[PDB]
Amino acid sequence: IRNVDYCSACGGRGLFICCEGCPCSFHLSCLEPPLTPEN
Amino acid sequence: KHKISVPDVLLWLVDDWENITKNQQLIAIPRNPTVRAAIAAFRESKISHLNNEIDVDVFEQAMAGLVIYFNKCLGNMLLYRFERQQYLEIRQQYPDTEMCDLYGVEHLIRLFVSLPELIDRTNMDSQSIECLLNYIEEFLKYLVLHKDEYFIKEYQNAPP
Ligand SMILES: [Zn+2]
Ligand SMILES: [Zn+2]
Repeated sequence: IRNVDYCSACGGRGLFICCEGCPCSFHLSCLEPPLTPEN
Repeated sequence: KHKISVPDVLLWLVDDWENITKNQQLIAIPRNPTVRAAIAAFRESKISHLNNEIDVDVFEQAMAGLVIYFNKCLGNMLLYRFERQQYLEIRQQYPDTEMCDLYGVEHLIRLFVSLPELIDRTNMDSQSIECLLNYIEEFLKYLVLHKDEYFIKEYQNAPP
């Protein structure tokens, strides 16, 4: 379940929303809802 | 299926690559003209020339699918990741306008240039891919024919 450090959509660093089904951690801005903590 | 013909002016795309990434800049994305205002131009450009019912039906289907397709792709896989925080900036200004009417045709041609690598992920038949790539390359040619008022002329060196 070890989420890899770098981004799952571009390769950057920072805090990303974890995923359990896959260790994919996309940037909070690199989703396709473009969202800040709103939702 | 594998190939397009990007005419040797869109020297622009790779420049688009540099500024956003190295020579740090940005595109503020309330835009006029928008994508939807140019498809509906080229359509009206070419559809006056198609002869049979087959041609006009397939052209209409492709164009409607293209506005909707740019809509559904523009968010998740069409931005350089520096126009990403700014995408969040713009997503709060207009909440009641579809993404197919805020960007000029400079992201659309990114779609045009990366389309074949996406049709090499689906099991289309030869005539689907043939007519599709024919239409989008004709669109690229029409765009280089009129790039006066369509492409931007400056970049917005913006804060993070
Ligand atoms: Zn995943
Ligand atoms: Zn990211």
